[PDB]
Amino acid sequence: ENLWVTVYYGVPVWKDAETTLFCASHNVWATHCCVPTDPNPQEIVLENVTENFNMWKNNMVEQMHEDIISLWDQSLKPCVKLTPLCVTLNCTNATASNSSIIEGMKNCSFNITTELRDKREKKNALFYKLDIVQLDGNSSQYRLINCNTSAITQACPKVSFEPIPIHYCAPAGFAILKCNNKTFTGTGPCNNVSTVQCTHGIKPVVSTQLLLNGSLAEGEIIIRSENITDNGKTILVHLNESVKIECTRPNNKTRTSIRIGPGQAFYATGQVIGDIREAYCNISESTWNETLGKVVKQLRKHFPHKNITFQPSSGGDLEVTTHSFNCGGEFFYCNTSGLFNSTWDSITLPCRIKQIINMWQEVGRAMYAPPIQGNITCVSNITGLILTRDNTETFRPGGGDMRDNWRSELYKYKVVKIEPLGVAPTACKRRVV
Amino acid sequence: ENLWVTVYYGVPVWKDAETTLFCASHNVWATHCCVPTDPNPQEIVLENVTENFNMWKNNMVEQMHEDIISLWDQSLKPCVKLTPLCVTLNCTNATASNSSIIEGMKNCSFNITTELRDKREKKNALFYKLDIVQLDGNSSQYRLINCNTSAITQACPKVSFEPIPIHYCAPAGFAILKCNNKTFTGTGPCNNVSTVQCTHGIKPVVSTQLLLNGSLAEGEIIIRSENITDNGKTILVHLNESVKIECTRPNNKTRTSIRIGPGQAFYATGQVIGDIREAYCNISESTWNETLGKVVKQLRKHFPHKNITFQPSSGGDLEVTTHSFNCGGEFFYCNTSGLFNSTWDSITLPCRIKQIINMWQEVGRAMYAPPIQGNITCVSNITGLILTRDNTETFRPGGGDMRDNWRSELYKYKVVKIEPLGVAPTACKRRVV
Amino acid sequence: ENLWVTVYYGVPVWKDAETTLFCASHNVWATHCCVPTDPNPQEIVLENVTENFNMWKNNMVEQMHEDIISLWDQSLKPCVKLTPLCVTLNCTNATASNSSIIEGMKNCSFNITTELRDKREKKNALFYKLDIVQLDGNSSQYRLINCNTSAITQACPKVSFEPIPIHYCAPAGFAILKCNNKTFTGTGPCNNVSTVQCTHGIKPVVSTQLLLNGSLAEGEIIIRSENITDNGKTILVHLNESVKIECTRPNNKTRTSIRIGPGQAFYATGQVIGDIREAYCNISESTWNETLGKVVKQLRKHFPHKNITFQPSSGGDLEVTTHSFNCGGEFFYCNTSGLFNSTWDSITLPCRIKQIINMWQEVGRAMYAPPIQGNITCVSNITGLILTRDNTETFRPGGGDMRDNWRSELYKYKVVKIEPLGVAPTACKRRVV
Amino acid sequence: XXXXXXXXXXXXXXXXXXXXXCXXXXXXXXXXXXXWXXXXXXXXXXXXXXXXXXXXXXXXXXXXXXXXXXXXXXXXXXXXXXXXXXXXXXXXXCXXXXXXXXXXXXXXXXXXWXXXXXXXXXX
Amino acid sequence: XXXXXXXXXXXXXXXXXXXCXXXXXXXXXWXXXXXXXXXXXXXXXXXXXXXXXXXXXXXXXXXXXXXXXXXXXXXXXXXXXXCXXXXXXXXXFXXXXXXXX
Amino acid sequence: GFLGAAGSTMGAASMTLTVDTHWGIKQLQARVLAVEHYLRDQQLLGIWGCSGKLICTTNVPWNSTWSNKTLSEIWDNMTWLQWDKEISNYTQIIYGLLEESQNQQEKNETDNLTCD
Amino acid sequence: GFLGAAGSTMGAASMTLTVDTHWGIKQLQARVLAVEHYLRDQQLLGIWGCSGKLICTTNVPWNSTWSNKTLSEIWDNMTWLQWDKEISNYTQIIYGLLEESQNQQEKNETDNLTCD
Amino acid sequence: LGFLGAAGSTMGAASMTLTVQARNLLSGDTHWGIKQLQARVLAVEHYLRDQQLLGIWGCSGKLICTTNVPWNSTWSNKTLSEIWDNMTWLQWDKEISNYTQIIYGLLEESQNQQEKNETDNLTCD
Ligand SMILES: *[C@@H]1O[C@H](CO)[C@@H](O[C@@H]2O[C@H](CO)[C@@H](O[C@@H]3O[C@H](CO)[C@@H](O)[C@H](O)[C@H]3NC(C)=O)[C@H](O)[C@H]2NC(C)=O)[C@H](O)[C@H]1NC(C)=O
Ligand SMILES: *[C@@H]1O[C@H](CO)[C@@H](O[C@@H]2O[C@H](CO)[C@@H](O[C@@H]3O[C@H](CO)[C@@H](O)[C@H](O)[C@@H]3O)[C@H](O)[C@H]2NC(C)=O)[C@H](O)[C@H]1NC(C)=O
Ligand SMILES: *[C@@H]1O[C@H](CO)[C@@H](O)[C@H](O)[C@H]1NC(C)=O
Ligand SMILES: *[C@@H]1O[C@H](CO)[C@@H](O)[C@H](O)[C@H]1NC(C)=O
Ligand SMILES: *[C@@H]1O[C@H](CO)[C@@H](O)[C@H](O)[C@H]1NC(C)=O
Ligand SMILES: *[C@@H]1O[C@H](CO)[C@@H](O)[C@H](O)[C@H]1NC(C)=O
Ligand SMILES: *[C@@H]1O[C@H](CO)[C@@H](O)[C@H](O)[C@H]1NC(C)=O
Ligand SMILES: *[C@@H]1O[C@H](CO)[C@@H](O)[C@H](O)[C@H]1NC(C)=O
Repeated sequence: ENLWVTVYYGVPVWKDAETTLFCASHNVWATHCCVPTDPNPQEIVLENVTENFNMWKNNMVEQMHEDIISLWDQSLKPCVKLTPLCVTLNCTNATASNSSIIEGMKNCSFNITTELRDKREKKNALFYKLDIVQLDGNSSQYRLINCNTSAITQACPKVSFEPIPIHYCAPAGFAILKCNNKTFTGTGPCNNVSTVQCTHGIKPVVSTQLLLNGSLAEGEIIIRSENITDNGKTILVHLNESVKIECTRPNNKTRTSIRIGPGQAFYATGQVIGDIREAYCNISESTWNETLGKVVKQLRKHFPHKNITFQPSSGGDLEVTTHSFNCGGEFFYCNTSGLFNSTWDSITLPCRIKQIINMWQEVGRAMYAPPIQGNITCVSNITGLILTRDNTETFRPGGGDMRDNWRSELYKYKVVKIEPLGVAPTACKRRVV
Repeated sequence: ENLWVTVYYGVPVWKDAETTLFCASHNVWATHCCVPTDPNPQEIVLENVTENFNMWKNNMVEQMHEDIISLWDQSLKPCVKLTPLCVTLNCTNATASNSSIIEGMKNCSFNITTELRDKREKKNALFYKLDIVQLDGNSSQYRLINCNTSAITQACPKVSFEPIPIHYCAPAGFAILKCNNKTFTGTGPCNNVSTVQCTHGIKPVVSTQLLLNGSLAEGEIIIRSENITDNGKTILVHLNESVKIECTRPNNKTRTSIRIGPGQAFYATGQVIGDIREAYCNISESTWNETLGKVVKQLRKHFPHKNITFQPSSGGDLEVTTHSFNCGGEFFYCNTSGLFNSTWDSITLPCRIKQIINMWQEVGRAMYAPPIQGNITCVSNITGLILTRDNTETFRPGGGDMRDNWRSELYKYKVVKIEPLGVAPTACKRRVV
Repeated sequence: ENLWVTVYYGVPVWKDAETTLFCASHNVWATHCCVPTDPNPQEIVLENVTENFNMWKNNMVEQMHEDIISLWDQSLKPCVKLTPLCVTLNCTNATASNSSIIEGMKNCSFNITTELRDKREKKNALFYKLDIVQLDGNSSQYRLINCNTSAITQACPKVSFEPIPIHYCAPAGFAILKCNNKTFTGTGPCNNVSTVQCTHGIKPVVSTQLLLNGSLAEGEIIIRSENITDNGKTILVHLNESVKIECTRPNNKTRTSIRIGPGQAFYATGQVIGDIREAYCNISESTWNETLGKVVKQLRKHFPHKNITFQPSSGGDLEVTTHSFNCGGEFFYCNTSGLFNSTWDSITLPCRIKQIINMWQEVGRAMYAPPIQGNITCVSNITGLILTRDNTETFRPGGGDMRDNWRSELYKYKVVKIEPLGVAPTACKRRVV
Repeated sequence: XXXXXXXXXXXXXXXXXXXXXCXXXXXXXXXXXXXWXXXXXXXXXXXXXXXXXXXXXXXXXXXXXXXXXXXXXXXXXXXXXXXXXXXXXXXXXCXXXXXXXXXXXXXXXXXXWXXXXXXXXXX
Repeated sequence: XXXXXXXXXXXXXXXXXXXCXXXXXXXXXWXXXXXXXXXXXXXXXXXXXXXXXXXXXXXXXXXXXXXXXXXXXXXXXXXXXXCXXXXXXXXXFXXXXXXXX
Repeated sequence: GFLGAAGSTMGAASMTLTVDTHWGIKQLQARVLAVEHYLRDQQLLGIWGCSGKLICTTNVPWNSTWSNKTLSEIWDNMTWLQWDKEISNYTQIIYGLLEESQNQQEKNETDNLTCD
Repeated sequence: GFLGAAGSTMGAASMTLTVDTHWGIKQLQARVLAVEHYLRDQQLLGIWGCSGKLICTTNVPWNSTWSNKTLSEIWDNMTWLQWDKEISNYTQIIYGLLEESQNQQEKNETDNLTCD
Repeated sequence: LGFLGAAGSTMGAASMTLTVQARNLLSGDTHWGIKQLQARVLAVEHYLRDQQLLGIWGCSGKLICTTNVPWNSTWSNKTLSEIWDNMTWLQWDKEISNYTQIIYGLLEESQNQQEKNETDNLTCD
């Protein structure tokens, strides 16, 4: 008799939801994710609010992955295809500057048409062994890797693909909640939650083994896993201190150009002047050793009273066995086996270069990365590992999903839908009589 | 003064309208028409309402036609285009058994470009004559029927085209009126009109001459012409009893996969193991004879003279002269001259098989039907005949374009727009305080 | 005082704006502008309203430009590619009847692939030398001018590009203001303004030095410029009386058809019989002298110095130095030097013909205009000139960015956004209600 | 029903021309496809055919020494070879062999083997 | 034309299979010279079990792959199973198995 | 239900007044169109001063030329479908008058005279 | 401050209650849906009798079935979020009743029209 | 009389065209289809933003409404007989253009107080 319904609108209620977020920020990323950010965005704090976050069930990572594929597709689509180069290649291990043999960069000749369809001539280019497939036993004849069963297209030399930081912003009706607990695992409730309209910027950096150029953990090293115990799960290790890695391709490369069709051309590698090592990376010992000891101190809280060993990855192709870097079209696939070798002033990792790449495992569409003239020096800040487990337990720096590289920063954010309607008890009837 | 204007909202008034209907709901059908329908749809009888229906002018049919084509083209778009097959073929005698020559088949050899551009290889496959044209004459050189017009897209090998019922649904603000008069017959006023939001579900069957797996007439056989008197219209005879038809292709086509490009292959028949007959269909004799007799009984009401003659179809392309239909993915063209031959235990009709299909005409496009392994049997309901008319009247199993197949099902539905506002005079003037 | 804020909705005010405009009505323009026009256009005179117009900053011209480029590009997509023709050509002297020398055209033999991947056929076609580039010195080897640049495509013979009036219409929430001052002259306040739903209909006629088929000035000849003093800008002279210009190609052309590739066809010139002067335009002498005299008298109001001299274009690209237009589907490039040689029954302009056109100055595309059989005549209305200023003073036919020929029609229209909400004080207060 | 005799070039000289034929009872000489299946000692038989089509097919193994031969009016499958070596010992079997026909449109199944014979062509 | 061989090595009194992998194989079928001087078909119509084949028999032609299996598990099953196909020219008949089991 | 009593007289019927790319484009067109129709009707009821009501009366008199029938036949011997056809040629006239009356009422409410 | 001042008493609500091809499709869908969600809430408020209001008092009583807690337990808790979850399974009951209540009010007004 | 008819008429006279302006805010092959949908969606958004803005200060459903916000003379020290008479809405919009969103922030605040004062305080009465 004294308990009546009252209708309210705009009450701060939210629910977990999946929607489409948009980007805010001479290169592809700036061209597509061209919307400006709010300068000085105002963050607010929800007093006495606890919420559940789950980084491995967070659909923003899935969204990010899809948008990356979409952008690269649009970006690469309007460029020169290399179908005309899938001809028999007559190859020998000739060198441009080496009085001897470099055991790579083979000199391949082939018959290709020019600007005229009725004219075909012999052209020469140098190729990496990783990009070349032998046609038969002891044969001098080769084909490009990824021609058989798949297409090859050149990367667009006109536009860069830079890791510019991008913020993701909510559409109207939605809000992004953020976890501000410095030691939060991404596996449960967070008791300090703030709300923003946009996430912090995330650089779309791609790597295969080691996590580069992200934020650092506040507080101590944070070990995050969907399970920890399960040997089927990747354990992300987020460092609170960075380690500098300096990589280089010390040699001076030049280029040639093979015209293919009415307004198209292939960028081919020409003479290379320099040293024997194709590439290598500089890692200091004291920092690496301390970094691992710190990781171990934290692993011991999950895996106490036992010894552990770090070993090289078990196998597979380069994308899952080596550390991949994008320092330009001269893509690096570096051997970290001498890095992950320990039981519980500097070192060099040897590194190789590859030009025909099945990025994202989309093997039906390989990209050809044009050569870069001159030499390359690139550096990066390592922030973490995508390390996976299996007395003594073994830790292997194996590969993982590309999404594993984004969960490490998106773990603190969640998307929720605002639900403004609800009712509450009162003790009144409607005043219309 | 009296007689004041009163505004009403929610008034049960509608006007004829044309809008976009929803398709609603590895198979192409429902690959995009993925919206579940109301599991408990309602139908509302409108007492004392008579509406004018006209199936021959029904926009729902026209819209369905466009949806069928669009879905079809979208389905075929993402797979191999058979362009490297515009080559000169040898097409020599296909032989079998005790030195028998297969009447409809040739063994065609050709030089295919393969995926590596410097190679050419001799490949061969067994083809139907209906898909091949003679070059010159008195010569072994042959070509496919395409190239003359355009390229053929190979049907995507993983896509099923088996029809499912589709219920068209009106958007909010629109409604579909349904005619429930048992003898409505095509056009005119219909009493006993009911309102529905979605149609009963129509299978997108694409046969000609004999309609398959449609709804069945509930009362007497309905002639349903646009103009019975003028012999320039399609007559859609809707039967109230289904005639059982069974179709068989009593042989196993083996397959050869010919690589034609970088991730593409063409499928073609290797060998045919089984009977010699390409295909056949049969209908019970008593059923057919009685059914045809029942149809003439009703035709005599429009043509009151005791001399009705049925004759085989006129000349032209197989798509119009034969009973064309999709049987398990295979394309049959059956000779119905054995059915439509009369004056007023089973009949077996020979059937032809064809692989390059120009569905819905279109002309600028064609589809290649890959051979299907295993033997094929189909059972179906003949639910309506398509007749054209040529005292002593002659009818033939002729027909119009594919729209007629849907006119035969959508005949009871009309789309109207709801107009909830209106005015009328009253005794009360607005009270102004 | 005792005043309070009153809020009004439906206030008749507006702001300068840029929005999306839509277009109202085998013809490409008609096909795209499928939206019907208003059969009874309304206009509202904004009595006691003045407004600022600026034709040089008018965003409607940019939109018209973009819509035209877009339509042009879209129209030509589903058509024949001529890229298979980038082959060596012989291009020897062509013979017409008993004329062994034709200065404008050569007979080019070539190696072309037909619908089959079989031996190429030897074909011959006549080409205008303006579209042919010699491959080396003292050589018989020739190429199409746009090969080794970009793809060349052929316009479909089925589509007409004949200009039809185009009506630009405002979306809801927007309006178009029209200036009704006969002497407005491009910029500044207009003291007689009316509104329209859509523009009057502008034919998208493409030309260079002379403007064709526009509306004539309401008053005397109007000389418009963004800045008279500044010699870096186009002067648009808008005539009040037209000059009749007759253009002819007095030859009966015979066309052939060469199948190119698997279903496509190349249209090419077979033979030309007729008056081999190829083309000309006929302009009455006295009309031109009266027109020039009147323009100069008005020019002298901007340029008080006596003896201003008119000269021919100083040089540069054909598309700038010559008068170009579409006459019956053919593309004319006429010599106007005879029109500009003074300080002030007919005269003629010799004229050349081209088939491969980099229309809109975008080199990435090139259209091949199929040859037109028989002979061509057209009569156009010269309604304004494109002139630039360079001792007295001198003028020459100028160039332009293909906005100038549309600014000349859109100069009187402006787009404004409607802003219905605003406030003003009143004697009343909300009180209690 | 079409039982057939064994055949071999019995008592042939070594490295000398030799020939044999397998008479088939209850058979047309032109009984659709027909072939030899003279599997060599410890090896697979070479292809051959002497079909109703007046065929004379042979595997490359036959070089230019051996060939299929037309069956006799007695329906005796026949074959011969120049300079037959004593080394080429075989079972000398005849058969309704696989690949004895193009079989563009095969049906059911069939086989026949006649009977084996010694074929050493020694001395 | 291509050929490949099983090379015997079959288990006796156990389920077992002969196998081939010829590059040019097409519609390949099996037979075995298990006795006397003739091979009995194991398969016909490529891999389909031959008429009067052991009920326990099976086959798996698959381009350059083949098998001739049986669950019969006969002791001392020294069936010299072999593959044949017209392949590239004439016919490719692999000796394949010798003493099998 | 939804169109229940559509064939009933207007009086009787007063009882029921209380009652992937191309696919993407069609769906967006359907959604946009539905919104536009909704808003047009709400805007029109708003401008006439009938917001939130199913039954709304105004100060606009019915003209003698608008069918020239009596209420005793209009409400009792005609359906809404028939009525709508009977006066369809006055639709815009009536709507304009309704808008004018409401606007005049609103102007009267903020006059300098009275109001206070 | 969207969802700002979350937590505390229900009365904390105070007055804080104040509110290329594929890319083009995603953006049109996002905008259209934002509009549809807005309009559905406005339609729902309208059917319940709430038009231009943040807070409406209705004629629907509470059932012990939905909540057997008193007025000293609800509101006085420093939340609403958990409470909304506790009775989430009755949302459709309360909403249906709110519509029924308004329908009865509309009917009562309809049959008792005030006329000049 | 028509859309923007009498735009140059006085502020007062123009009040009789509020009903016209209010009705011209709503309307009656690939990339192009998107351009047209974007234009239609935006027109709807503008309409709704204005309705929400009008509604937030309690004027939903009316073309003309009053509030409890006083007119500060700093905004326009002219009387009613001076602005409603010899001045147009276009001129007025320019005259007080600086207070764009000043007035609106005030309208929102006065309504917030009006609603606050009707919430709990003297409610159920
Ligand atoms: C719950 O999450 C909140 C959001 O991250 C935390 O609030 C932030 O605390 C920071 C300090 O710890 C503030 O920044 C700095 O504050 C110091 C105070 O002494 C200033 O000198 C610094 O200049 C200032 N930094 C800068 C760049 O100006 C953040 O501004 C503040 N953020 C917000 C939105 O309020 C809470 O501390 C956290 N609570 C718990 C228990 O972790
Ligand atoms: C300026 O306007 C004039 C008309 O006022 C345009 O002339 C017209 O041009 C078209 C296309 O060249 C002619 O159409 C053709 O007519 C023949 C029959 O004579 C028909 O067989 C063709 O299929 C085609 O329809 C049209 O007849 C002609 N009009 C006149 C009176 O001659 C002129 O082209 C416009 N100038 C410019 C630069 O756009
Ligand atoms: C190339 O090598 C020279 C050696 O002196 C060094 O100075 C330069 O920085 C290097 N550049 C790059 C891009 O690696
Ligand atoms: C072009 O050359 C061919 C060569 O056979 C000749 O037949 C044709 O008449 C020539 N055409 C002209 C216009 O000179
Ligand atoms: C192809 O080009 C050669 C160039 O010498 C010429 O001799 C030959 O006739 C041409 N063939 C065709 C089909 O034009
Ligand atoms: C959170 O708890 C503190 C305790 O002192 C109180 O002052 C504050 O108002 C509370 N805030 C919310 C949103 O409940
Ligand atoms: C313009 O001013 C004159 C002055 O007499 C007036 O009569 C006329 O109505 C005004 N125009 C408008 C649109 O109000
Ligand atoms: C009038 O407006 C000015 C604007 O800055 C403000 O400072 C002043 O306080 C206002 N006076 C009032 C609201 O009485």
